[PDB]
Amino acid sequence: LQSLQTYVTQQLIRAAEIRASANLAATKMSECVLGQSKRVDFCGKGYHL
Amino acid sequence: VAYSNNSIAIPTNFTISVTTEILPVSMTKTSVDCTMYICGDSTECSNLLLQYGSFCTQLNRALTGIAVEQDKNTQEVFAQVKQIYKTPPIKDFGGFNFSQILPDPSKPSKRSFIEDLLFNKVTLADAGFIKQYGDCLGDIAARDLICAQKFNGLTVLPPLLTDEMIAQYTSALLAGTITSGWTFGAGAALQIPFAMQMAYRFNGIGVTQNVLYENQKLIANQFNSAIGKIQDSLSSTASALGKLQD
Amino acid sequence: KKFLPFQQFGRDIADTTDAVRDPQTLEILDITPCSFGGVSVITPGTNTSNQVAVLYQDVNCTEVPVAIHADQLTPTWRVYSTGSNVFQTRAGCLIGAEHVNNSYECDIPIGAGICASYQTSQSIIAYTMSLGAENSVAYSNNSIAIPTNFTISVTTEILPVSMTKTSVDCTMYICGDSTECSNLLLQYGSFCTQLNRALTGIAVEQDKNTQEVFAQVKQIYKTPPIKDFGGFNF
Amino acid sequence: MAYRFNGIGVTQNVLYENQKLIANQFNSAIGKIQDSLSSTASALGKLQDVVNQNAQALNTLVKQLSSNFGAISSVLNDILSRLDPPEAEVQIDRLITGRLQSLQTYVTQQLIRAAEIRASANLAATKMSECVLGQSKRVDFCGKGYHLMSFPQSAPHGVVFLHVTYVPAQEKNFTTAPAICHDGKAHFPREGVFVSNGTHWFVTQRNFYEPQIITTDNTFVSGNCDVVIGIVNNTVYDPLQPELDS
Amino acid sequence: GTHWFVTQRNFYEPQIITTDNTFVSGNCDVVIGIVNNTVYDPLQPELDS
Ligand SMILES: *[C@@H]1O[C@H](CO)[C@@H](O)[C@H](O)[C@H]1NC(C)=O
Ligand SMILES: *[C@@H]1O[C@H](CO)[C@@H](O)[C@H](O)[C@H]1NC(C)=O
Ligand SMILES: *[C@@H]1O[C@H](CO)[C@@H](O)[C@H](O)[C@H]1NC(C)=O
Ligand SMILES: *[C@@H]1O[C@H](CO)[C@@H](O)[C@H](O)[C@H]1NC(C)=O
Ligand SMILES: *[C@@H]1O[C@H](CO)[C@@H](O)[C@H](O)[C@H]1NC(C)=O
Ligand SMILES: *[C@@H]1O[C@H](CO)[C@@H](O)[C@H](O)[C@H]1NC(C)=O
Repeated sequence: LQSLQTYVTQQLIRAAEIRASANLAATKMSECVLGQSKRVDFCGKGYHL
Repeated sequence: VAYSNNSIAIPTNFTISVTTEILPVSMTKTSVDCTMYICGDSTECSNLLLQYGSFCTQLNRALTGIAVEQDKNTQEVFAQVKQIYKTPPIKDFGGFNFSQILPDPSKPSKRSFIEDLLFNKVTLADAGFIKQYGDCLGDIAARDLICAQKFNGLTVLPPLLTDEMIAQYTSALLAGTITSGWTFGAGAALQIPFAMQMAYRFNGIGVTQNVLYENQKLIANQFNSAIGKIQDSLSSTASALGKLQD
Repeated sequence: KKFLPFQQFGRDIADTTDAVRDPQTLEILDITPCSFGGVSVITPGTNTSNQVAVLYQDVNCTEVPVAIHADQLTPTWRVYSTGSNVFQTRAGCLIGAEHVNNSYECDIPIGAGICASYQTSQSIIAYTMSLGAENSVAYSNNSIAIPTNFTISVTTEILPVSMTKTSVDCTMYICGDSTECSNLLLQYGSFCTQLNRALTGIAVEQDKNTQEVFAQVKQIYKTPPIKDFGGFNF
Repeated sequence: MAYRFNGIGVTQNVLYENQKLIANQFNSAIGKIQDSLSSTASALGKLQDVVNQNAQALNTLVKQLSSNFGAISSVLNDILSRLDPPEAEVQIDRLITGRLQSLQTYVTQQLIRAAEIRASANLAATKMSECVLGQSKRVDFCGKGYHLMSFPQSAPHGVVFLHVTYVPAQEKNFTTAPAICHDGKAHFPREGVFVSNGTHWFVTQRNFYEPQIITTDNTFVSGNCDVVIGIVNNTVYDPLQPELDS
Repeated sequence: GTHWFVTQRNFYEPQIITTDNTFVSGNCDVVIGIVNNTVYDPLQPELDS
């Protein structure tokens, strides 16, 4: 039970990190793919097209 | 920097550059049978575990919530547009060549060449439980292979979205970006020549469109060279996909 | 497996026996457990209906009565282990679901593109999901499309801000009003201090979350008495 | 509203010529939102997870006291009234370890849930500081479509945003050219798109149809007209030429 | 070093300084580092009657 609890807690932390990464990826999709972003160094490096 | 109160530097040319960014989306959806993992159908062990309470139900609920959250992340990162746009049969986008990124109709899988390289790069060669669980699906020639609970109840759930529909969504996004620009994201798709889209995206960064209309051939050649360089770098032995491998 | 001579049994990484040798004929065997507990059920709401369909996870439809030993169970378990509406997919075996060739929006997700919904003679149907409406763009190198009208639309977005501020007394929850038990609790250290401090930090963070969201401005602006907004009605 | 229309590339004369239509469309959209919210829709489920998960975790915390964790009884007073401290302490510490481990598990899950709320609250504060306090050029951040304004509303354990967006409709096909060659010189549009109905050439803005006569005020000249791919020969009207009679 | 020109900030596109691409605001003495130069007027190269 201690081993399973450790595994579940580590999986929860990793899932939170994956959630943050997926939210960042969805934001990058919605900005750079569906339009042009004026934010510097958000979509690649330099002036984004 | 040669700084002064009356000196400025103005570029005389430019270089179109294509870079690669890799971001993780989802993880492996794993479900654990707590009672099976604790013991192998021992009724005395089950009776002793029932004295502890609702630990196994809580862990199963947490794992189910994790899997549902992974599916929600994939759906919210890929199903941005509900209109599945198709690529035009004739491709004359001002000399720009998108053959490396467009889907290939010559294969049952709708993945592109670059997508095929990405799929071939990431592998489960030296993995442990995941590769052993996936090998049971390649061992279907032998009957009576109950590999679902063979590893003490540790199961791997298949994703809600498979690779084919994800590739279809990416192809639809590429078609909407090429044919409609940024208009299809806000609302209904508006067809537009690719030169107009390049001109207005040049205008969005403070560059007049006559630069594009005078150097379109050079811009297309530089873009094709950058696409070829990206393809050659991805096809090389460099481990550029280490983020998903982690 | 080439069993060199007196090496008799085997085990995996988790020390469970996977190979064994018969002590009489000296033949070699392989071992695969057979319990199964991973069942899934797709059902609508009880306030709506009472029909129920069950998914058998990662097992073939031809091996259901052997893995679960259905013939030794109730006939209601038998009729849900063998029936007319039996379907096999990548996710596993579905019994009771009505497979159709149509495609709709996903209602109850199963896996590998399989979704179920309640359809009218009401029954639970199973179908492959539809990504969306099929669309094509009439692309050309000299043709453009310009909109002639527009529609103002209002969309609703909901985001959580705060969370219920809970506070737990560690000494009370472990054992109430017992001095002997409280004496034994001090032998475990400052575990109660850590839990009280962690929950206090959560409650402060919840108040910070409400403060940092709703107090972007520091002046309370009163609404004007007249509503002359050019036809806009707020 | 005229300035916010100017923020998405629409000229302010379009809003003033259709102010009554915009106000009627906005009031109908508010009533449609009000009628949809007043119905039996379950769109408030995002706030419902916070309430239900807290209620489930609190009930699981209470129900964990019923477990004996291998002791004689789950009641502390039963052990204290039946046993003596020379032999009661071997039964108490099993209940101590079981209940403390449940308290460790609950607080750990609360900390993970608090971090999830922290990410959502930071996103809500970012949306409030951008959509409400100004106009955002970012795509699909303040709702789907071209964002104009937003209205925040209070909610139990959350906030509700009412994004007012701009969605074009009633598309029409047109024939376009990148530039116009008039006297051997290429004329490019200053802001809009060169369009034609097949008989006459007009210039209109990108996000709305409003044809205008091609003049020197709305066009600029850059280089010869031999290097532009797809150029169309057409005349350019001079607003100064009829006034030269003196 | 010989003649003055006006160009955009991201590309070298020298042009003749006219009244269309410029505007007038204030006198010469307030601006620090002003340079005396002529400005072409496209209204009257020869446009007289
Ligand atoms: C399930 O049964 C089908 C047909 O009998 C067979 O082709 C397939 O390999 C079986 N799957 C497994 C995992 O045994
Ligand atoms: C045990 O006896 C059986 C029956 O005669 C025989 O077939 C088998 O070979 C014997 N095994 C050994 C190890 O002698
Ligand atoms: C429950 O069912 C009743 C009718 O039996 C219906 O009026 C009601 O709206 C239903 N509730 C929900 C939440 O669907
Ligand atoms: C569904 O498609 C299969 C072939 O994929 C066909 O055999 C079957 O008759 C179809 N059923 C219906 C109801 O169209
Ligand atoms: C557009 O493509 C067609 C081929 O379908 C070609 O004949 C025509 O010249 C092209 N026009 C321009 C302006 O590139
Ligand atoms: C610019 O710097 C030079 C070098 O120090 C100096 O001589 C000149 O006066 C400066 N210009 C102004 C306007 O101060």
